[PDB]
Amino acid sequence: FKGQKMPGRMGGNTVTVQNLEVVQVDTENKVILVKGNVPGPKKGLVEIRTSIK
Amino acid sequence: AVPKRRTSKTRKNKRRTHFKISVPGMTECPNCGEYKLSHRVCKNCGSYNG
Amino acid sequence: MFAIIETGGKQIKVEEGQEIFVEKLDVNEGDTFTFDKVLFVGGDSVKVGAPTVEGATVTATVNKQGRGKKITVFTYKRRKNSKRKKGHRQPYTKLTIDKI
Amino acid sequence: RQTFMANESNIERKWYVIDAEGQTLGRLSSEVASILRGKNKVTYTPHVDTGDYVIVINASKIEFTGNKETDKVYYRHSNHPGGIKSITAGELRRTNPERLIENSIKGMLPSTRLGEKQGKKLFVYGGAEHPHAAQQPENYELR
Amino acid sequence: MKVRPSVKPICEKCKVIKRKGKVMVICENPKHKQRQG
RNA sequence: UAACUUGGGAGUCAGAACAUGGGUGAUAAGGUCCGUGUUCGAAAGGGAAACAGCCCAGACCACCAGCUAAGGUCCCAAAAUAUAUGUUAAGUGGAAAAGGAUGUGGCGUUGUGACACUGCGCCGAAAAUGUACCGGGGCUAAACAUAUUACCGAAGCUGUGGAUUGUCCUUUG
RNA sequence: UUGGCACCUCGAUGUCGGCUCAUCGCAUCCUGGGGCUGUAGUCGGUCCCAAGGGUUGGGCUGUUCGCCCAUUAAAGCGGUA
RNA sequence: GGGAUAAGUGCUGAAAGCAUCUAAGCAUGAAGCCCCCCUCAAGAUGAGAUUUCCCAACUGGUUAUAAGAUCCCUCAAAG
Repeated sequence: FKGQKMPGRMGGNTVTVQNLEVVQVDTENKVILVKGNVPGPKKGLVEIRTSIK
Repeated sequence: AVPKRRTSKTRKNKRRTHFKISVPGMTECPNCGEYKLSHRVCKNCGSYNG
Repeated sequence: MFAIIETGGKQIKVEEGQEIFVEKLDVNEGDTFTFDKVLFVGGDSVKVGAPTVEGATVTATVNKQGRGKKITVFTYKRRKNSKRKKGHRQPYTKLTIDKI
Repeated sequence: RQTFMANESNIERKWYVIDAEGQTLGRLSSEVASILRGKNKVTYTPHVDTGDYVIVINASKIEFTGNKETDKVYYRHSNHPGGIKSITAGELRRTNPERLIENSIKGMLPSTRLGEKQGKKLFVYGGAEHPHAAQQPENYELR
Repeated sequence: MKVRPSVKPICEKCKVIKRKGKVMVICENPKHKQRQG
C-alpha cells in the first residue's frame, strides 16, 4: 500500500515550530533570542513570524 | 531470487541507455602543444605552470 | 451526372470516364455491356429515382477480366487438433463506363 | 469501394454555446456528448474527431430532479489505504459546478485516445461570461 | 424511546404518525413513543 | 426416406450444467443417485457487461448488398428523448422473510365513518483493499402495466460469383 | 467456530503460538451527542447516532482460549491464506 | 473558532374544521463531514502566475553566440 514506511533519505524537511517566545531582541547587535531550539543546522536560514494561533 | 521471465532485447538496451562513459574533460596544453587533462600535469612535455 | 447501377447484387455510384470493378460478367475482354438496373440518375443534371428509373441505362467497355489477390483462409480450433487452410482468388471484371 | 472518409483537410470544426440554466444534468449532457464526438454531421468517421468545440455556460444553474441534491454521492479514491472521499451533488453545485457538468459529459465519451481529444473540446464556465469572444461561437438549442 | 420493527399503539391515547419516512408513535405517556415501524 | 442383414475397421466404459419427476440430505450445496429432454463434450456467430452447459441460431469460400432471430432504440453503443392510457417518489427500478403501519390507486359491500380483495410502494435491511446489487454516465422518465406501430440487430435466410461431392438425361446442359 | 460437499492445487499452495509491521469492518470497550427509566444527587440499566483517536505490564501454560496479580478513561469484537 | 449535518429537540402548518417537528418553510444539534493547523505539490499535458535579464549577421533557414548552466578543481551546513 502507498504510505508503507520503508528506509529512505531522512531529514531535510521544511518543518515549523510554534508558540515559541522571544526572550530578548538585542538591537545594535541585531539578534533575537527565542525560547527553545529551532529547526535547521547552524547558519541554517530560519524565517521567524508570529504564531497562527 | 531468479528471473521469472527472460528479458527481451528491447528492455535490455533501454536499461543500458545510461551505460555510457563521458569523455574525460580535457584541454590543450599551451606549452606542450597537445591535449592534456585539465588540472593535471602535461603528459607530453613537462610543466604545469598554473 | 452520375447514376446508381445495380450490377451483382450490389449498387454502385458511377460517373462517366470512371473505371469500376464488378463480380464476374459473362462477356470477354474489350466489349460493350449495358447496365439496366439503374435505380437513380442525375447529379447536377436531374434527380430522378424510382425502384428502377426504367428510362435511363448505362454503357461500359469491358476493360479486363481477372482474379484478385489470393487471400489465404486459415483457421483452427485450439487444443483440439483441427485446422484448415484454403486459398481464394475472387474473380472480377473491370469496366470503363462509356456513357450514361 | 466508395465510402468517403474524413481526413485532416476535409474536416471543419465549429463553436457552439449552450445555456446550462434550467436543464436537467443528464438530459443536457447526452446532447452535448453527441455534439462533441461529432455525429450531428454527415462526414462522421470513427478514427478522427469530426466533432465540434462546445462552450457550456451557466453551469451554476442546472437542475436535478427529486432528492438528488442531498443524494447522489460522488466518490473518489486517492490510492492510499483507506482513503476514499465523497461529495454530494448539492455541495458540488455551489462549490464547483464546472466540474459537475464536465464529469457528467466526460463519462459519456469513450475512454480512448481520441475520446480524450474530444473530452477536452468542452469548455464549461459557471457564469454567463466566457472569454472565447475571438472564436465566433454560435447559439445552440437542444434538439 | 423504543426503536423496534413493530410500532403499534399501546394505550388508547397513543397515535401513529410518520416523519422522515419512518412510522412513529407519538404519545403523552413518554414510555410509549416508538419508531422504525 | 430411412431400415434390416451379412462382412472389414474402430473409439467409448471419469461425463457436466439447465428444465423437469423423484430418492438422500436439512422442501442445504455449483451436493449425490436414478426417469425424460436440451445444450457443452465435439459448436464457431448474436444477446446474458465479462461467463463451456443460459435465450437465438448450426460457419464450403469472397462481397464496403437486402430481410429477420433472441435482445434492444438518451450517451458510451447500431436503431424511437416513438405513440395512447394509467401506476410508483423509493433512485423502488437496480439482492431477502415473519411482523408493523391514516403511503397511495382500483373495485365492490357498508352506517362522512367502517370493511374483503387487489396494483405499486415504506420499515424490518449490519462486514470487512475501493463507490461496489443498473456494466458506466445518467435517469422522476431513460422505471413499471396494456396496446399500436417503425427500426436496429447473427457466420440464420436472401442476392451475386466461385469450389468440390452427388441424384434427374427437358435439351449429359 | 464444529461440520457437509469434494469444485482449484499431490512435475510441492510450508504448520500453531509469539516477534516486526500493520490495514480494513462495526455487531462500540473508552472518550463525543441523545431517548426512556422502577433516573432524588453521585452512580447506573437499555436502546439510539457515531469508526476521529485510544485500547496496559506481569505470573502459569507450546499454547490460543483461560485463571490470577497490579493498574487504566478503557483494557472491544472480528476480516485480511 | 466557523459552514453543512446524524440520533435528537423543535417553531410555524394544513393534508385530516382538531392533532401534528413536515408535506411547503424556518431553527438548533456530535470526538464524526468540509474548513482552520502542519507538510508535498503546475508532468495540475487543464503543464498556472509575478518580477528581472538577453535579443544579430548572413542565406525557404542556419550560425556560433548572449543572459545563463556546466565540464574541471577546493570543500560541507548536503551526501
